[PDB]
Amino acid sequence: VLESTMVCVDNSEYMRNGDFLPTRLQAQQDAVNIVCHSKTRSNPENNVGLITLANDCEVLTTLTPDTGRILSKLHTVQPKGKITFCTGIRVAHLALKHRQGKNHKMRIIAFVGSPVEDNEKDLVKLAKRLKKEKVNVDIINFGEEEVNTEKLTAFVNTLNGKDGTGSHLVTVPPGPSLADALISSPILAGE
Amino acid sequence: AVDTAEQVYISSLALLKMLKHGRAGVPMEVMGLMLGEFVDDYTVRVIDVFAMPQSGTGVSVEAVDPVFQAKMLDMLKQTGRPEMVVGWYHSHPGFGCWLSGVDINTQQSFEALSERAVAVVVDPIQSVKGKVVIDAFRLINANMMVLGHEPRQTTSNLGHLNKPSIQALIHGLNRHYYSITINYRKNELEQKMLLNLHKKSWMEGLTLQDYSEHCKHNESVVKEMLELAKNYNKAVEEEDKMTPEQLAIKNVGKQDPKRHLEEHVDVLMTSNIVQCLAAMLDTVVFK
Amino acid sequence: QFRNKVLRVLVKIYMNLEKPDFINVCQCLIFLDDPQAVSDILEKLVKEDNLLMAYQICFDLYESASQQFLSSVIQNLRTPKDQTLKMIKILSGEMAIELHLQFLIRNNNTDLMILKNTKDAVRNSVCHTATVIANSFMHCGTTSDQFLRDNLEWLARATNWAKFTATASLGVIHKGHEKEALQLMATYSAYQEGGGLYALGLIHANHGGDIIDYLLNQLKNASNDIVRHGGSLGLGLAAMGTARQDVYDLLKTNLYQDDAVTGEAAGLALGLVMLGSKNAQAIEDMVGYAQETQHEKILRGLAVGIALVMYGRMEEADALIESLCR
Amino acid sequence: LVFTQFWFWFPLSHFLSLAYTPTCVIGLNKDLKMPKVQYKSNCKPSTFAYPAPLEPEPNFQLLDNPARVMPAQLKVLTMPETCRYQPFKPLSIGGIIILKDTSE
Repeated sequence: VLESTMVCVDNSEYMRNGDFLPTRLQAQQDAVNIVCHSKTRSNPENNVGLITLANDCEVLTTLTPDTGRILSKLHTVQPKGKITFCTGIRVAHLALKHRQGKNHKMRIIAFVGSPVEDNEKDLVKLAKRLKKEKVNVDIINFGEEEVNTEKLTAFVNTLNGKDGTGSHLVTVPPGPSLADALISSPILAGE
Repeated sequence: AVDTAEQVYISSLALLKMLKHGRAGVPMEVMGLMLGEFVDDYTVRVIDVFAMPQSGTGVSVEAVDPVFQAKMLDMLKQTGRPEMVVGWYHSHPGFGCWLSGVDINTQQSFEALSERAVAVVVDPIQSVKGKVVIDAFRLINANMMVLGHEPRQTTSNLGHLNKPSIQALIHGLNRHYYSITINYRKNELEQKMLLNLHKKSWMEGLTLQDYSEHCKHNESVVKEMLELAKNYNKAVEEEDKMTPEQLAIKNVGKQDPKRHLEEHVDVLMTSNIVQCLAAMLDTVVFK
Repeated sequence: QFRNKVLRVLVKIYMNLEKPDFINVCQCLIFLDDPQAVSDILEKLVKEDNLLMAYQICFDLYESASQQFLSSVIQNLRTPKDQTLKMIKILSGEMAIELHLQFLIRNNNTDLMILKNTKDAVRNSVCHTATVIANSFMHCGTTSDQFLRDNLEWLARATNWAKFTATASLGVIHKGHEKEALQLMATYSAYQEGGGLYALGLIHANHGGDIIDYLLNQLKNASNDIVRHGGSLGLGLAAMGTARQDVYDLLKTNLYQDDAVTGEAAGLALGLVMLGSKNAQAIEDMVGYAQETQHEKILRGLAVGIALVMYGRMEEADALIESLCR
Repeated sequence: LVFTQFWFWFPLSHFLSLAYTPTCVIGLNKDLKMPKVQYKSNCKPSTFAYPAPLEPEPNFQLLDNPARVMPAQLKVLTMPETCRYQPFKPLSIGGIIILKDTSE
């Protein structure tokens, strides 16, 4: 299936936390490695881009079939500042809209393990906008299993509506590297 | 069959791009692809053009680079133009508007993919401010021209382009290829910026010339006017005296006091009137 | 306005003499429009039994007055029988084109040596088509198909939009011979069919018989752009002046079928059909299509048609004139 | 107009069929038929004729009922002194005229 996806990665000050071996930064690097490998093993016409969610809410690499560029760019990353994630998702959606392959299904996957201090009203508003503009999102959460998990579940449900199955959430409690859960998650399972 | 009414409408951007590529690569026959659409059987818009790498020597066309062409096309589709390649253009810096053997081979290559592909030849050297030398072409078939056929259909009276030039006729026009009439698209919006060219800011509009320099210029010009007045007195004297050669062979190689005096009066009067008006307008507005 | 007033006064005065000069009265009525007055005068002639002059006036009316004026007079007469029928035949073309056709058939002092020399000199398709047009011009009503019967190979040489020109020349030479239409085009490709329809229109130029309905049916059933172009040309040529809503609708549909070849003919045919009409609806539609479409051929056709749709209407055109000029 | 508009489409060159107006005078009786009348013109038979088709000189000509009459060779057109037919509309006007008949 033709898929144009971007990985939003939260790189806040909290991503020097060591709850995932060795540190959340390396766990995130492994997670993006495996997810991008899955994307490549899927329809090769599928393309992947990278967004970093921080005080700057920047876009590292736009849509590109190659993977070494994304891996190097994400390796050249350090944790600083706080996450916004509203900018993050909006900028990601703009990148989706401005993709060379219109036939590619729109996809955003966000690693957002962090405290999301955004009001649920704007969360649901953004969810409704995304779903009505036909972009599905598969959010991944780790670390804070309670602070924001309720908000993320509500966001995913708001995207879902009644049958919008494209929206998904995956929350993983602390443990080993964030690899086994991502492999045995519904997201990559459906790939 | 093709009609002797086909018209290639080159846009302003297309024309400017061909001319820039022309007077950037000389004498190399630089080359590019013309993007547009065959709207009908008689019209070919050329909305845009884009150059090719021009690797190494380019005195001849260079076998269009497929990878460069494809990446151009994909990125243009991404950032706008979803238009196919309607032809190829190349430069002939001072030659004229004909096609060489390599040009003919390349245009065969283009027709094989798209029978309607056009071959534009620009002449950046011979172009001048108001008439750009440019011509569109497609090749006549050896098969038909040996088997007695005219490879153009004369439904209209639009075959009066310019009485094709002797250069093109001797370089292979009307035998191996034919000329397609070229027109241009006027939007009245790009023309506004093209007019904004040569425009001067109100600073320059209202600036007064350095008064010392102005006075020195007036002094000098009046001095040449004095000398030319002496020479004008001399010339008018020995003008009616004899006119066997006065008609044409009495001013060649020699100064014309009347002409130079007219030039001096014109220039100095323009300068002085303009500066007086500027000074007065300034004295009032900047009060 | 003042010219109309002077014509009214002059007509009233002419209707006061010991020898009422009805030829000048009918000229005044022609220049005045107002066909009801001439229809009443014509019925008065019929009642008075002045067949000679009452028939001269009808010849003059057919010669000068427009098709719409003639149709208005005909319908007014609708609302003895043999005189009425002869008069209606004369007014509505019947026998009026036949007289000229017979005259020109017998008086056909053509000189084919000139064209033999020309065709000896012909060397290219342009000159071939030019000679075809010249032959058509020299024949016109005279139906002498001399060359087009003698030299089949020379005619067959030219193809593409040259079959169309040759068939249009057939129409020209057969002009006025409206009796044998269809039966006569049975003699003779999309180019050939389009040229045949154009020839039918040319033969029935400004004479709206059942050939208009035939052309309507054939254009509705047309499949190729060339045949649609020929059918539109012929239909408009036949229905010039006769502003008919069905003809307008078919031609507008053909035009909106955005093909340059058929679009030019559709625009020209709309102009021909609605000549002098000046209906805001068709004027607006044609101008809008001209400003919207992107086919220079269709633009040329629509330009000619917009020029033709206002053949009269001398002064009350300045708005459209200014808009077009700007 | 349409003929002049032939540059953009030659086939439109045939529209001069409309402009071709037969220059003739035709005499019709009360029966809408062509009597074998003979019109008379006081014009030399060199000022008006087809040249070189492929008494010293008279000032007299005669034409049959269908008559080739041009605007120049129409004002001098007339009919014999006495005839069975008399042109109701003056011949100088031209066109197709009607002929009032004598007793027979």
